[PDB]
Amino acid sequence: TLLPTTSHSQDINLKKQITVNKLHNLRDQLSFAFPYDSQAPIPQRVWQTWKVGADDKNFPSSFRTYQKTWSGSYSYQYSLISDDSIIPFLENLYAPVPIVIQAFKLMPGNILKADFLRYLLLFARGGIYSDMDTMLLKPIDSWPSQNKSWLNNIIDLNKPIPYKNSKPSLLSSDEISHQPGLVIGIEADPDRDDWSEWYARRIQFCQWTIQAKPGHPILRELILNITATTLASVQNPGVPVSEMIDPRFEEDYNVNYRLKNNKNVDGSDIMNWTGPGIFSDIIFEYMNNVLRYNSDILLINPNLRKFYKKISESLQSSNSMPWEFFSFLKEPVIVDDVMVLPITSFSPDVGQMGAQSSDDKMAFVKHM
Ligand SMILES: *[C@@H]1O[C@H](CO)[C@@H](O[C@@H]2O[C@H](CO)[C@@H](O[C@@H]3O[C@H](CO)[C@@H](O)[C@H](O[C@H]4O[C@H](CO)[C@@H](O)[C@H](O)[C@@H]4O[C@H]4O[C@H](CO)[C@@H](O)[C@H](O)[C@@H]4O)[C@@H]3O)[C@H](O)[C@H]2NC(C)=O)[C@H](O)[C@H]1NC(C)=O
Ligand SMILES: *[C@@H]1O[C@H](CO)[C@@H](O[C@@H]2O[C@H](CO)[C@@H](O[C@@H]3O[C@H](CO)[C@@H](O)[C@H](O[C@H]4O[C@H](CO)[C@@H](O)[C@H](O)[C@@H]4O)[C@@H]3O)[C@H](O)[C@H]2NC(C)=O)[C@H](O)[C@H]1NC(C)=O
Repeated sequence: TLLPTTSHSQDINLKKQITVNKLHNLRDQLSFAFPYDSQAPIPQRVWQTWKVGADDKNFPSSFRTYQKTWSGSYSYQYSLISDDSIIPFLENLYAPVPIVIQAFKLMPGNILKADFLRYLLLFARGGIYSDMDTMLLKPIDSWPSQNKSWLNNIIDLNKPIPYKNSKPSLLSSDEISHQPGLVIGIEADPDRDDWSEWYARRIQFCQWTIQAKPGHPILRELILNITATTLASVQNPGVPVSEMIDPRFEEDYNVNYRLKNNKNVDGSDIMNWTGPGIFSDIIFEYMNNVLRYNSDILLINPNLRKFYKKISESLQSSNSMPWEFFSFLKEPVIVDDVMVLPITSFSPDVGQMGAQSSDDKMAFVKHM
């Protein structure tokens, strides 16, 4: 295999399908084995994982209440993958792309794996992944990613926002009636007062709850980046990693620039490896990449606001997605096929950055 980077793909159209007549690059291999279907709906399926099943005697008692909100009947299929099942399930799932599972198995320690697992599960099967310390507040068929009524309200009240490379005859709001392919919630507002490293990025999305269609290119790019970083950062890669990476950008693979074993991996390593900072980097890289190469990218922001002129200028003059587009979000926004939810949606009751209570109509999941 060759292991491309995600941070120097400005020369590649990330939405573009690569076809073959009658392979080697891990980006193309993931696309081939897990194709993206923007026309199909999000699967009505919930994924959770823990060391043990829910009826296990060691299942933590403080989680048993939370897990019932997800596992019910929901007019939605629920799957809890116990630790004994994770490896054979990923082996069955990523059989077409075995280097992905090799890397997962080589990850030192339990937190890197549990972080990485959510992206693997969603990319291969879609649905919702939510951590065990989360509570579902409103049924998922009532979410704005799912409820045809809500999606129609977004379509009927908001016109596409143009950008430098856009062609208006291609931009229509009703494309989103096929549902977003990725649904994420703000964790930290980019305009907040706190600039400690409590959160790892300026624009930060909750990693504890994510919804997606299988094959979404952002999940592809996350898996690429984490796969290549793992192999170049562990003591037993099983492959001659130095011969398989981009020769122009060697410092972008080994995690210490940002070998690791079970004893030397710290919290800021996890942060730079599988955590919410790499998630947000990949997401913004993707947003800016698709505007560069496509004339039909749908941009909907019902909150347009104080940053309007800068937003308009970033889009229409610089062809770039400004961080201000995601500031003071009170209603969902659309970037291509990514729906970004307000802080209240997956982070209610934090009494900060405008988060409302889990009683708000925008509150969908409470993080415990
Ligand atoms: C997709 O979205 C659409 C649009 O939002 C959804 O359709 C609407 O669904 C709402 C549900 O919130 C519905 O409003 C209810 O209609 C009921 C039947 O007509 C009413 O009986 C009900 O009244 C109660 O709730 C109100 C809250 O606004 C209270 O003000 C009112 O006093 C009533 O409260 C009593 O009952 C509740 C429990 O029901 C209790 O907590 C109270 O204490 C009190 O006893 C609502 O008004 C709309 O009618 C729907 N709109 C349309 C056009 O159909 C749709 O359901 C979503 N789809 C999915 C799958 O979720
Ligand atoms: C996997 O994803 C990670 C996360 O995105 C990715 O690491 C990132 O790589 C890029 C590109 O190498 C880094 O981007 C910046 O590039 C400029 C240009 O030289 C630097 O100046 C930046 O750092 C300094 O300057 C900034 C001010 O201008 C400061 O904010 C900064 O702290 C430095 O002083 C920076 O290098 C980006 O920093 C990293 N991100 C992280 C978290 O390290 C990685 O390349 C991907 N790997 C693969 C294999 O795809």
